[PDB]
This record gives sequence, C-alpha cells and structure tokens, in this order.
Amino acid sequence: SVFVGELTWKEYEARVAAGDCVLMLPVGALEQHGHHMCMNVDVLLPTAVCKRVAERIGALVMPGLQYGYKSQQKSGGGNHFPGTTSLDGATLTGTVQDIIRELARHGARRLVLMNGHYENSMFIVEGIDLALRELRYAGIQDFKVVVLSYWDFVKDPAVIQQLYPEGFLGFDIEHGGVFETSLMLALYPDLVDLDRVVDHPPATFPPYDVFPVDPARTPAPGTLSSAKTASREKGELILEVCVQGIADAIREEFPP
Amino acid sequence: SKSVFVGELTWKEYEARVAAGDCVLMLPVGALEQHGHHMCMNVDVLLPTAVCKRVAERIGALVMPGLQYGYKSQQKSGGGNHFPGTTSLDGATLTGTVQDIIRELARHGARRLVLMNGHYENSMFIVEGIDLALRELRYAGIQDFKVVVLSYWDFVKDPAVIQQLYPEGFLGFDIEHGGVFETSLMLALYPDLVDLDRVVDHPPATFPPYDVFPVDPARTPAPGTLSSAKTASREKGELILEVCVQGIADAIREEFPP
Amino acid sequence: KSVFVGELTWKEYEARVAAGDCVLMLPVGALEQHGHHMCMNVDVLLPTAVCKRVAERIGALVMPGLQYGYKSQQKSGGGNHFPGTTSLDGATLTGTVQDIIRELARHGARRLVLMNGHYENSMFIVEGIDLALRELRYAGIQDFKVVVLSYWDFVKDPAVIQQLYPEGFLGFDIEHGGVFETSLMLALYPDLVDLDRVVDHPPATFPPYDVFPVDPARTPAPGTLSSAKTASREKGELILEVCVQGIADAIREEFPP
Amino acid sequence: KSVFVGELTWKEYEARVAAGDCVLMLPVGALEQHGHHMCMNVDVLLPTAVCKRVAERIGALVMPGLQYGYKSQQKSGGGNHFPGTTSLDGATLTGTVQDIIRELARHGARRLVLMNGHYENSMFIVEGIDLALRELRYAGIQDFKVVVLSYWDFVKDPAVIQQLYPEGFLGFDIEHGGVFETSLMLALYPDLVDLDRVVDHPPATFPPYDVFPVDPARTPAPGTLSSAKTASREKGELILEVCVQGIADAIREEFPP
Amino acid sequence: KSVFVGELTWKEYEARVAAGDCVLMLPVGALEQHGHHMCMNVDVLLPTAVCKRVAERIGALVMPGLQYGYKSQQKSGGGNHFPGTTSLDGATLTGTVQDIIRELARHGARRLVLMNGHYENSMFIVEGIDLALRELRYAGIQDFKVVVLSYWDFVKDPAVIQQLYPEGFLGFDIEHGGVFETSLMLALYPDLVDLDRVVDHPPATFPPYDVFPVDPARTPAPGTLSSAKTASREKGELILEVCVQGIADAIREEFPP
Amino acid sequence: KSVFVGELTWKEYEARVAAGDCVLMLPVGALEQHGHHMCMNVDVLLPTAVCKRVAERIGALVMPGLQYGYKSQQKSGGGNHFPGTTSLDGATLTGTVQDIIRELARHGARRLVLMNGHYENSMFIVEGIDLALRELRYAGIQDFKVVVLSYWDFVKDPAVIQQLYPEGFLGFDIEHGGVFETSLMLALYPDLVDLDRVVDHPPATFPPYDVFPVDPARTPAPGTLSSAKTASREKGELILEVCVQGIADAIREEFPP
Ligand SMILES: C[As](C)(=O)[O-]
Ligand SMILES: C[As](C)(=O)[O-]
Ligand SMILES: C[As](C)(=O)[O-]
Ligand SMILES: C[As](C)(=O)[O-]
Ligand SMILES: C[As](C)(=O)[O-]
Ligand SMILES: C[As](C)(=O)[O-]
Ligand SMILES: [Mn+2]
Ligand SMILES: [Mn+2]
Ligand SMILES: [Mn+2]
Ligand SMILES: [Mn+2]
Ligand SMILES: [Mn+2]
Ligand SMILES: [Mn+2]
Ligand SMILES: [Zn+2]
Ligand SMILES: [Zn+2]
Ligand SMILES: [Zn+2]
Ligand SMILES: [Zn+2]
Ligand SMILES: [Zn+2]
Ligand SMILES: [Zn+2]
Repeated sequence: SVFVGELTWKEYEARVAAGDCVLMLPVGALEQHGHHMCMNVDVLLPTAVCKRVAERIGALVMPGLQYGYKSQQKSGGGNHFPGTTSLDGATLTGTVQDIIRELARHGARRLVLMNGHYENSMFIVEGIDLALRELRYAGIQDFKVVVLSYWDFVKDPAVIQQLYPEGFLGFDIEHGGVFETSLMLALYPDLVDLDRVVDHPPATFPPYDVFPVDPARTPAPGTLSSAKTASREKGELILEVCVQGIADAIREEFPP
Repeated sequence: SKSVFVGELTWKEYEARVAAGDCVLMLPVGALEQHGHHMCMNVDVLLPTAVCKRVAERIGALVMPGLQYGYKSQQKSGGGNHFPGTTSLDGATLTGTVQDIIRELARHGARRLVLMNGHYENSMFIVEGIDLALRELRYAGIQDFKVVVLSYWDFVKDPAVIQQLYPEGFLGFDIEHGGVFETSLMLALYPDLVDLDRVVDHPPATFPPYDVFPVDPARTPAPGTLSSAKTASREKGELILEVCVQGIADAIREEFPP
Repeated sequence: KSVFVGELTWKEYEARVAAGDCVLMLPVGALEQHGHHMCMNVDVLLPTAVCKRVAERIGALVMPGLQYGYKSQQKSGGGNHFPGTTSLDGATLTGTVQDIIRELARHGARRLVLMNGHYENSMFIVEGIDLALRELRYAGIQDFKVVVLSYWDFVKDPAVIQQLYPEGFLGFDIEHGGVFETSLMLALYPDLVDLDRVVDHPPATFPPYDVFPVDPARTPAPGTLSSAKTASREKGELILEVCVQGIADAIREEFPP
Repeated sequence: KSVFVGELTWKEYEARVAAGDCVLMLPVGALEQHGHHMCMNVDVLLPTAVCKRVAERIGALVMPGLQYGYKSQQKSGGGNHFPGTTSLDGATLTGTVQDIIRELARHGARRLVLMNGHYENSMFIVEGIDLALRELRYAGIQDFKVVVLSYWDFVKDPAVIQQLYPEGFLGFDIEHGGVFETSLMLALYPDLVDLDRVVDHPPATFPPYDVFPVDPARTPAPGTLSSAKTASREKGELILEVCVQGIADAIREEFPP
Repeated sequence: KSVFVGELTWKEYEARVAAGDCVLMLPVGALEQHGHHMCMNVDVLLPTAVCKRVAERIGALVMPGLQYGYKSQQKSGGGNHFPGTTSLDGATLTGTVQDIIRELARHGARRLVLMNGHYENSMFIVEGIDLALRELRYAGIQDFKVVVLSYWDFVKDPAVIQQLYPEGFLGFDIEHGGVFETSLMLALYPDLVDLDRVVDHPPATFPPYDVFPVDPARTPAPGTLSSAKTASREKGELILEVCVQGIADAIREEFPP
Repeated sequence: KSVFVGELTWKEYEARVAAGDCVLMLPVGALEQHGHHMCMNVDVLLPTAVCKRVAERIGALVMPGLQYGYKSQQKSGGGNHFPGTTSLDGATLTGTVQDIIRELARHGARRLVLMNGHYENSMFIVEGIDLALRELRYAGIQDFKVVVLSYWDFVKDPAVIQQLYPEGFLGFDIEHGGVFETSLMLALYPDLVDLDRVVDHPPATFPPYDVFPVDPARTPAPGTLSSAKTASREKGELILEVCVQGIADAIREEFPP
C-alpha cells in the first residue's frame, strides 16, 4: 500500500531513510454537494488522485484532512447548509503546521499538499509558512513543499472542449457540477445518484460578496451548476489528465 | 447514499435525519501512531471507527468522518513521540478541531454527540474542546446539546471476558499498546494489516512513577510495543468487539432516549 | 468636511451614524514591492483613493486603512522574500478586521464595505468577518451587514478591457505592478511613478502549483509579473471611473436609504 | 534561609543556580471544592508541602506553586459545576507552565521537577513542557531536563497500602477528598480539616463514559468521591514520608551530581 | 472561617455568595528581584496583606493571589534580565484574569476588586477584565462590576507623604525596593527584609525612552531604583492603615449593601 | 527623496538598508475621540509628523504608521464607550508590532524606533517587541536594537513647560485633547481644529481606582480631560521643535554608525 496509515513504522522509516522519499497530504472537507452526491467528495477526490499519483511515481500518502475551511457562497454554496461541517481558519492552519513539523522530525523533506476544497488554499499556505518558519528556527532549511489543487491541472483547451461540448463557462461554477460529478462517476459511482440531479441554470454573482451569507443567492439544491451532463467517460479523462500532470510536476520538483 | 457514515450521505439525507428529532451523531477520534513491527499505524482510527459503524447500525445513529491525527504519543501509553511515523498534533489544534465540529453540529440542529476516542492521549484535549464549544453554544442560546465521551476499551471490564482474553493472567490495560487487545481486534477486522510473525515477544514494559522530558528512547521497548501480542487471535478480537458494541449501544440508548 | 472618519470629530461621526443608514468603508492594503518604477504603498493608496471617491459620491464614510496585509505570494505579488515587503501573519490581519467590526457594531453602525487592495488579503478578511459576525450574534446583534470586494473585479466590461489592452488581454493573473496598477497610479499619484524605470520583460508564466520556501528564480527579477510599459494616465482615469461608478452602484443596491 | 525561591533575594537565588547543579521544583495545584470537611486550596498545599521536605533533603529550591489548575472533572474531582472551584482553560495553564520553564532556562537553570497535586492538570502540564522544550531547542538549549510526577504515584508499596486501607483498597480512582488527601492534610494542616463534617457515603461509581454538560446528579452531594472517615494524622505521616523518600530518591537518580 | 477563599470549604464559600452582596478580592503580584535586601515575592505578599485587612473590616473574601506577573520593565522593576524574576507573557496573565472572572461569575459573584501589587501588570489585568466582561455580556450577564486598583495610589495625602519622606519626595517612579515597599514589608514580614543589606545608591535616572534588548548598565547594580535606607516599620504601619482605610471606603462607595 | 518607506521603490529601500546603520521609525497611534474641537486621528498624525521631521534631520526612514491602537481608558483618553473611537484587542496590536519587527529583521534592518502617540499602546508595544526579539534570537539574530518612546516625554524642560503653561502646570495626566495636543495640531493641521468648539470645563479628577464596565458619568461629557482654550500655534511650534531636537539627539546617541 502507498498509504502511510497502512504501513508499520519500520516500513515507513525504511522509505524515509532512502533520502528522496516524497509524501503527499490530501486536504478536503465535509461539505454539501447537491441532491445527487455525498458530502465527503472533497476528501475522496484528492485522496484518489494522490493514491494513483503515489502509485505512479513511488510516493506515500498521509491520512487526509477530513475537515476544511468554511464553505463560501461563490465556490461551495455557503456555510449555512446543514451537513457542511467547517473548521475556523486557525484550526486548519495549525493542523497543516503540526503535520509538517512532525514530518520534518521524521527526517522527511518533501511534501505535496493536495487540496480538494477551494476554500482551504490560503490557510494551507499559512500553515506551510508558519511550519517553515519554525523549521528554520530548528536549523532546517532543506524541507520543500509543493502545494496545489488537483483541478488546476485541467487547463488544456482540447480537454475542456471534450468535457464541455456545448461550451465552457469556467471553474467558477464547478461545485457539485459536471467536473466533480464526472470524477465521482468514474471513482465512486455508488455514491452518485444522477437521477437526483436538479438541472438548474448556472449560478451568477456580482463582483462582490455579502455577509452574513444570504441563502437566496445560492441555488436551492446547493450546486452552482447542473451535473446533468456528467459521465464516467468525462471522469476518466479528467482523472488521467490530473494524475498525469501532477505526477509530472512531482518528478520535476522532487527528482530521485 | 443511505449509510451510517455522514460523509457518504447527501446533505438532504443528513438534513432529513436531523429533522427527525433526536438523531445521534458519533465522532471517532484516533491518531497516526507507531504500533510495533507487526501492525499498521492507523490502528487508533480504524478501531473506534469499526466500533462506531456497528453501534450506529444497531441503534440507528450516524458516524462523522474520524479525526485522523491525535495528541502527542506519551512514553507510558503509546511508546513516545520520538518514533518515526507517529504524526501528532499540538493540544490546541486537537481541542480546536473538536470545538469547531461541535459548533457546526449545533448549527445543523443536531443536539446529541458521542465522541469515541481510540487514542489514550486524546482524552483531555477532547474534553477541553467540548467545554469550549458548550460555552459558545450557551452564548448562542443553546443549552440542550448533550455530549457523551468514551474510549471503547473501557467497556471491556467483565471479569469473565478478561479471563477469556488473558487466561495466563491479566496485567491491565496499562501496557496495552500494540499488545494482545488491539492486535486481536485488528485480526478480527483488518487481518491484512497485521503480521503476527513480526511480533517481538518481549516482556511487559515497566516504568517508574514519574516521567522524563525530553523523552528518553531507552525507556521504551525497541519495537514500540509496551507488551507482547504473541497470544492475540481473531477469536479474542471478536469477543472484544461484540462486548464493546453491545455495551456502547446500551449506553447510548440510556443517555439518548427516543 | 472630509469623508475620512479620522478627520471628523466624534460628534460629527456620531451624527452620521445616528442617521441610521450610514455606510462605512474600510480599505485594506499592504506594504509591498511594486517593481523598479513604483513605490511600495500602492496597495493602500489605490483602494483608499477608490474608497474616497465612492464615499463622497454616495455619502459614506471611510475608516483608516489597514497599512499592512498578508504575506505576498509568488504568483500574485512576486513573493515575500523581497526587501521592503512587510507582511502580517494571517491571524494578525484576521484579528484586526474582527476587532474593527466589533467596534463599529458598538458605535451602532450596521453597514460596512471592506475594499481589498491586496490580492492575498482576501480570505483573511473573510475569516475576520465571520468571526466578528459570530460574536455579534452572541451579543444579540444580527442586523450588521458586510460587503467585501477587491476593486479590480469591477473592471470586466469587454469594451473597457479592449481600451486598456488593445493588443490583447492576458487576465489580471499577471497584474502586479503592471499596466493596471501603474495606470491608476499615473492618474492618481504620478509623482510616485517613474516609467523610465520600467523593465519591459515578457509576462510571468507559472505551472499549476506553488513551491515553498519561495524560489527567487521563479519571479521576474524586478518584482513585476508583467510590463507596465504601455501604462498611461488616460487608462488610469478610465479604470478609476469604471471602479468608482460600479462600486458606488453596488453599494446603493446592497445598502439602500 | 529558605528552600522557597519567593523568600530568597535575587542574589541568594543566583548564587544557588551558579552552583551548576541546582534542582528546581514547581508545585502545580488548584482551587477546588474538597467536600464539607476540607478547604479548597488542598491541591496546592499538598504538593508544596511535599516539595519543601524533599528540597530540604536534597538541597533543591521550590518555586511558588500554581494556585489555579484545569477544570475539575466529574470522575476525578466532582465536576466544575461546584461553587468555589475556580478553574483555568487548558491553554492558560499550559501557557503558564511554558512561560515559567522559559524563564528558568533564562536563569541558567537546567533541572526542573514539576510536582502535580491536581489530577486534571496532567496533560496540560505535559503540553506546557513540550512547547517550552521545543522553544529551548530553537534557542539552542538542549540540556534542560524535566521530571514530571504526581506525588501520590509514589505510594504503591503493598504493605503501605495495607496500613492505609486495612479494610481493603479500591484504588486512587475515588481518592478526591477521601482518606488519602485528608490524611495528609491532618498531618500537615490539621486546622484546615474538620473531619467531623465528613459526609459518610458509598464510594462513587460511574459507567465507562462521561457526560457533558456535567450532570450534578452523578456526583455525591458533598463533592467527595469517597468517605474520609478513616483518615488520620498517622496515615498522613506514613504517606508523607513514603512520598518524600521516594521522590528524593527519584531526583537523585535523574539528577546526579 | 477566615477571609481567604482558599481556606474555606465550598459550602462556606457558597453561603457567603448566597448572601447576595459578597465582594471578592484578587491580589495580582509577581516573582521579581527586589534588591539585595528583600525577598522576591514582595509583589504578591503586599497586596495580599492589604486585601486581608480590608476584607476583615468590610466583610469581603480574598482569592488566591496570582504569583507570577508580567515581565519586569527597566524603569519600573529593574528589568527582566535579572535572575530570579520569573515572568509571564502578556497573553498568559490576561487569560488567567479572564478565566478567574468567568468562574466567579459562574459562582454567582458579581462584585470584584482586583488589587495589583506589580506595576507592569496593570494593562494586562485591564485587558483580562475587558475580555471577560465581553463574554459575560454574551452570556447574558451585565451586572458584574469590577474595581481595579494598585494599593499605593491610595497614599497621596501631603501630610502622609511628609511623614514617609521628611527629606523630600521624588515620586513613586523610583519606588521599586525603595522606602515605600520596604517599610510595608518591615511592618508585615520583617523576617523577609534584611535592611542591613541595602545599597544606599542615589535614585536611578533614565532618559525619556526605553531600549530593548534591556541594557543591564542602565539599572542600578542591586536592582533597586532607589535606596530604602530610611525605611521603617513605623512608616509601614502608616502606609498600611492609610491604604486599608482608603480602599475599604472605596469598596463601600462602589459596592453599597 | 521622501523619508517615507511607502513612497520608495523596493530598490531604493534595499539600498538604504543594505547600506547599513539604517534607522527605521514606526509611528503607533489610534482612532480616538478628541473632544468637540479636534479630529479622531490625532494620535496617528502627531507621532507621524514628529518622525518625518526627525527622519529628515538624521537620515532615517519612516514606516507606515499603525492607525488603530489599544482600548481607550477613562483616565487617559476618556473611555472606550465613545463612538468614533475604534480600538484593537491587546493581542492584535501586540501581534502587529511583532510581525513588523520580524519582517524588518528579514530585510536586514537592525534598528527601530517605535514612536507612540496613544498612551494606552505602551505595554502592548513592549510585548510585541519582546516576542519579536525572542523569535529573532531563535533565528540567530541578536543585534537588532529597538528604542520605544512617547514623543511627549521629551517635553520636560522647566523653561519650556513654563512657556506652555503660564498659569501653572498640572501634568500630562489631563492631557487628552488639551492644550498640548491641540497646540501641536494648530501648528501642523489647523484645518482639523476648531477652537470655537472647545468646551472650557475644569480639569478631570478621578479617584485612585478604576471601574469596569466603564462609567460614562466619570468622564467630562466632551470627552476631553482638560480645556484647550489656551492652545495656540506658537505653543505647538515650540513643542514640536523641542520634541524633534530631543528625539533626533536620542537617536544619534543610541544609533551611532
Ligand atoms: C469548488 As470545490 C472542488 O472546493 O467543492
Ligand atoms: C494506548 As492506545 C489504544 O491510544 O494505542
Ligand atoms: C496582486 As495586487 C493588486 O495585491 O498587487
Ligand atoms: C484527584 As485530586 C488529588 O487532583 O483532587
Ligand atoms: C514597581 As513595583 C510596586 O511592581 O515593584
Ligand atoms: C493621552 As493621548 C496623547 O494617548 O490621547
Ligand atoms: Mn469544496
Ligand atoms: Mn494511541
Ligand atoms: Mn499586493
Ligand atoms: Mn484536584
Ligand atoms: Mn514589581
Ligand atoms: Mn490616545
Ligand atoms: Zn467539492
Ligand atoms: Zn493503539
Ligand atoms: Zn499592488
Ligand atoms: Zn485534591
Ligand atoms: Zn515590588
Ligand atoms: Zn491624543
């Protein structure tokens, strides 16, 4: 297994003793994903990508962070939905910070943080900075971190044309939409019930945000766009592009 | 999709259950910690989650995603935080995570939570998280949120059971880290993650009535275990499991009446 | 007098708030390197200038701006390894925003517009808003409304973009010390800009990921992510009116008398 | 002059640490209800009394004891719903331990014995130690050693237990305001104990789980988890000498010349 | 049944608070060097003794005094570079005061007098009070009243000052280990003061600013900011009676039955 | 040519810092009510104005000033119950100071002058400095020197005070929106002062203790602690030149090349 949790400490130690061992940490969330999908999607997807990437380039995967930052209206629907269970920014930042400090203690020096929940980004970044600051204080400056959101590797125009034949509107409305639902159909079809999809128009917002979150500004089902056209085929295409692109980046940044 | 695991439900399935009136939520709290040469490191997550799954199925409760990282491993209970693999959180982080989740469950309208600890060292930080959350709920005007905290192993106290588990004599849960107790449960639940042939049959670990910091590696058995899992078995694991599941289910039934 | 709260007496401020529908605006910037051709307080000056004009036009008041913001990121601001750039930890920025909102609530104010001028500040401003609103709820206050925005997001009209980038627009992705900010500065503070020092280098391109610690080799030496060679006062005057008008209308919509 | 740092001049203290092998001891207690028969500062009085005697024997120094500890838990201290009990949040206690260690390290001290007298303090003292040691490591200090213990853990000899509980031993589990602490108080602070006020009730029994908010109905009315009726000055003297000798020996072992 | 909460059983404490108008007092001190002639716990001993006497006269209760305070400052306490002085970070002191106030409110207490004995503590005690009152408000409690004071502020009567300083008064700015505190200690804890060790150096003078890291050369070698050579037990008795009567009256005025 | 860091390019700043001996100055103020006759950003304006003139005379640079300070206290600034006054929690102000010093140390700067213009900021600035210096030590930096001061502390010459208060000097205790600040404002920002609104009430007098929640009845209605009726541009010019020369000399002495 490529999962750190499924190894003995001796097995883990041997791998880190190699000197060039790469570790990967999935950072997700428990967030509503419409009427047609489960709430652990943001954990499941990055974990699935990490698994395949780790198997492809010989890395190990740390247990994923199940809870992420508060859902935002324009990206996740809003934190007023039941089910969505979010952490305060400081909590997520401190979790990332503690994990990095511990990996450094192990002697590990290569980490790939793979985000699956849009809202986590800056808090992951702060956790990285704070940990690196402490490592410098501990006399460690050879620890390198690569952070990314897996969907950012799906930029190729040819690929996008295949996923959105009718036309591409952007990733702005991709919460529980075609993109995530397609991946789930390819990975965990038993957790997707396409017949429950509410085919509503794409959500649109002005160039500003309002707080407290106004429930009237998010589509009733919680999705920001319809997943009606999602398919296992699109999911497999997305999956291959992401696994391929990320494996390549890791090979470039963390050569053996 | 219908499941006891909240993560596998759509928000409507979850909302429907909470709207039911007296929904009980369970939250496994584990750790990523070394467990000798014979077992994997996510044992403290796997075990309380497996117990939660079975209890939930019997009493109709739901299980929240488990906390994968716990408080720093202590020499006398988990071998110590100097071992590789063990990845621990600072107390404030664990406390804050528990606090945040309770704040959110309350917002959802849930009012019944069972926190099932699988990592000894987590206890007091889970407790502080609960107290800080209940304090905020009170400020929010909520005083009917009830929390039950427990470590599944505490439900295995029946002398008859203890005798079956330790026919050679019981020394106590004191040295039960990667020992007979946890290993047997793993053999009954995740045999593939256990390799009894790698077990180091060393004598029970003993310590003086105090602790030393920085942690002294010499005071912990080399394998990381505090006792030998040499006599562990699937059969013992099955007895432990059923005992914990039946006992915990009854506890919830009494504390969270319909 | 002035729309700046700092330039009012406490009685004049009290009278404005007493009106019952007073709107307050808070610029949030940073002290950050902006190439060889511009000064480092750009992110404070610009949102403050926009706030000043929106506030005068719609009758709102402007709070003292936050001079320091979150750590500069490589892909948006060049990186926090640059000298001069002086950044706050996230908790610090979040706490300042949270504290100011708590105080405005105490004054009896209930309408706030947070105008970001530094890309990286966004989520920390958002957390400060959430933590403060959570407290107001505990205090029994649930009628406080906050609008948060980055002024550049109001410059989207295709026609406007065409006039600013007649050669083609490459997204605000590389707009750190580039045509957009420099043009605004040429229209507002020409004395703090010297186009003769602009380094006309091709726009910065990055892979779809980030590396830490920050690698200096991945940021154009000058600190800019794109060249401000084609910047001008006229372009700045256009950007300024589009922003002021747009934000002013957004406020009239969300905060009606 | 005195083993207590608080009663020393800074010169006397300095000279003692200047010796090079000075051992410091920090009592950590609490202000907590202790039934109808004893005062509320017991948790600090006891560890402080034990430290004093140990210090006088091995030549150590005793720091002012922490008067406020972590929240009282139902199964160990009755619960934090009792009046009088005044508890700190975990972070506060941890921060205090952490600050004291930092300061002692600054003094040049490198040997500390933390003696806990309030069960619930345990994990927060441990976290304070770790955070402090982490900082000391960053400061280039890695020769600072800490011994942490709860004085009652040194009373484990079967024979001694026999003289304390000749009627049978149930365990320290129910020892809150019971025979153990009450006996020590009778031998150390007899004027703070009115054994005639003891409410004789069966030992407290709890299911293998905890409930929050704490349910007052699950704690014996008086606040004690067991009866102190059989407590005596004689048992106190026995417990005391056993603890002092055991702890002095531990210190000699962990902090040799 | 004394005035010290720590020496009361929870039932006795509960009865006093149940009375309806119970006043609680909390001494806030420090462990700080006090020259060659006095022990280091002077800052907790003095306010505690004053509280004890005020409480016995007005019927109030005294909580365990805080033994550790904020970092000693050069111009007020000699500086935090001295051995012995063991200080808390500001967040720690603040949180301790906040936690205690929160707990007193839980008990049902609504009247508190915080008596400071360490100058540097003041602003952190103030923040602790504000943060706690903020939470009480969120909890629905708005009748909790707090009086904060440094016992020495009650000694400003010209006739009194003339008695204590017949050679001329220069102010309390240099009263660290000086005539004022030493005289009080001679009247309350003679065994902890060794006047024969006083260093009769001239009053410390400082420029109108401070330097960090603290410069040891700017503090008089002994640690004292003024000579306590003219300190006396008689002067201490005068200061004591003046403070006690003054504080006792203040409490009557602020907390009328 | 400007001495303000915000008005420099990062290249200009880098050159100055790398040149060595570069003294940075950070003004720390507040947004606080200053009576019926003056604006609320006085505490920012004054120290910033002093820094500018001092910097121009000794070759130092001035960082963007902190616009928000700690909570206004009744005896020094009227109280934090006034509208307009917008204050930070202590931790927030302390964290801001701490983050800035950390960053300046990263730039290679090693000399900093913190100029406070809001009385209540003092101790939180001090804690910010201590925490930052602690981290710098962990980073291997032990040559960073900080000077902290309140500009008014340089106005203590009898001849000067006699010239400013030709009717008896009572002290700076009642100096909040009084003759001192109002005079400085008349010499620097006359348009932000309207002496015709000055309320000529007697100086404020308070008992030797504080009360919380703050009691509005104990603060002069206008918010001023003393009357500024006798304020003048001439008195302001004298104060300004005295402070500028004094601070310039202090810096030359503490920060020689
Ligand atoms: C927009 As998303 C993948 O964080 O739900
Ligand atoms: C002592 As254990 C069950 O947390 O490994
Ligand atoms: C990317 As920006 C407008 O904060 O310099
Ligand atoms: C269980 As106890 C000695 O802390 O009251
Ligand atoms: C200046 As003092 C009375 O705290 O020693
Ligand atoms: C007393 As003041 C100059 O901080 O207003
Ligand atoms: Mn998401
Ligand atoms: Mn464990
Ligand atoms: Mn920026
Ligand atoms: Mn206790
Ligand atoms: Mn002092
Ligand atoms: Mn002020
Ligand atoms: Zn998603
Ligand atoms: Zn385990
Ligand atoms: Zn910018
Ligand atoms: Zn006790
Ligand atoms: Zn003193
Ligand atoms: Zn002022």
